[PDB]
Amino acid sequence: MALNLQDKQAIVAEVSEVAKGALSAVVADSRGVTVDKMTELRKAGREAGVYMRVVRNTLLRRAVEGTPFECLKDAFVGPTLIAYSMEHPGAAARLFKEFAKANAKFEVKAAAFEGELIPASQIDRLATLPTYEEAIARLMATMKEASA
Amino acid sequence: MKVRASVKKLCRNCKIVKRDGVIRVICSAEPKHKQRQG
Amino acid sequence: MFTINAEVRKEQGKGASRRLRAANKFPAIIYGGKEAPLAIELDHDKVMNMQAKAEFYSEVLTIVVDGKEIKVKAQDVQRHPYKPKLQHIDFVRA
Amino acid sequence: AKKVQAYVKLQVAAGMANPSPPVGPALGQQGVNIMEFCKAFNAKTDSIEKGLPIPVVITVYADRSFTFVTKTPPAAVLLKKAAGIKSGSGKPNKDKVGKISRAQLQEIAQTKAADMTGADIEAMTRSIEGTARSMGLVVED
RNA sequence: AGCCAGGAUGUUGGCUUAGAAGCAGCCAUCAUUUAAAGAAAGCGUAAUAGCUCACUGGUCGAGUCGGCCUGCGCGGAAGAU
Repeated sequence: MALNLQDKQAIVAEVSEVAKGALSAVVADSRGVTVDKMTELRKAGREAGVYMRVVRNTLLRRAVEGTPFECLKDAFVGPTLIAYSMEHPGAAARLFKEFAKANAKFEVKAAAFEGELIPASQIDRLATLPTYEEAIARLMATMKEASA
Repeated sequence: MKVRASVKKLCRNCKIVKRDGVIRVICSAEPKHKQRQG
Repeated sequence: MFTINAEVRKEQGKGASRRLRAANKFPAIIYGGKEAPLAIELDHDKVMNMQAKAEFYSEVLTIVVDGKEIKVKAQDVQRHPYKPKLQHIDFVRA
Repeated sequence: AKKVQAYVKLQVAAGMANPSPPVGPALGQQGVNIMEFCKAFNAKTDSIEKGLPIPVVITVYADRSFTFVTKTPPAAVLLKKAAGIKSGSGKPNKDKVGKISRAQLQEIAQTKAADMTGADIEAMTRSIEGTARSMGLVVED
């Protein structure tokens, strides 16, 4: 541990992501291996670039230190180990979906999908955050509904 | 058993314990290190 | 800025000094300028800690005696011959 | 990939999958088949490049037939066939004598970006510098 | 303090040696991915391998660490009617 001019940096990035971000997931890394986070690296990598950071911060004076500002409901998701996956550019994308599909392959756990702060609930794996650019499905029925 | 006037921790594993008014070194690792004050 | 507290010595001598030493105090003196030399006692423990630091001897110190700040510099210190202890201190006015 | 079994990586040949002195029977004998290493590995070898070392990992357990998998080339040996001196040194590490290229050490790391944790594409090139300065090769950036 | 994890790369540093891959030595004691990982403190070996350790991240959730001064005690302490 340093002093006070190093611990704040972690919170600075935490608050920055917590505030300036979007839909976020959770990954209780109780025994993180080497491919577990490596598999997420590629998953997070797909999303634009390096904006889907996922550090192993579950301290009350670390990841819970930036709860007073934004995401003021991580006090219940601060015990044990909670790897907050704060997003950035875009919205929810397939983060929650991917996480669920990545946590269903026995990748440690995620405290029963605690969840971040976006809607007005808590734990709810929804798949209504996937399509958000599709605009060619309304041009498949035009050369088949003319003859009849 | 070494029985000495001067008993000491000889390694990391060596622990000092007093039993029945006798300082003794007992070591989990090395049998040679186990000592007694006399 | 080291601030020492002190009391003026009623009785001086060999026996007295010894007694003082026994009671966790130790004698000391201030001397310099026109003013007469002032004999004082000091609590030992407090002063020893202070004197551990090398800044104690170089810088000016403030002795408080009868509610009066005298600014002095440590001139000489008698130490005990085989203990971490102070027999006596010579302070010079500054 | 989430679970692994057995793996014996070894610089083999891509031109002809049939060695003896280097590998041969030592490349597979504990349930592995040496007859299934020259009918599937060569199939996915005539659609890229063959001749340089190609580390391979056979997914064999105890069901005879296995599943040949691919890999990637070493980044430390990437400054020999795509830089300058092949050895990369020549004398005891004490007097810098090696060198690299300022125009390279960027597109040579993009080829092996399937094994780099660096989220950013330029972040993977930062790790190459350290691998390109193993002995102390001074680049003319 | 225990408890759960890692304890990597260049790299097995070169030699001289029969071999030397942290661990026969002799010598340099550097750099990388950085949360952190000693060209390695102990075990281990034909030597690798393998098993620990250093430091560090987590759990936990209040005191804890080892010097100084002195009081009293313990061992050191076996003899012949």
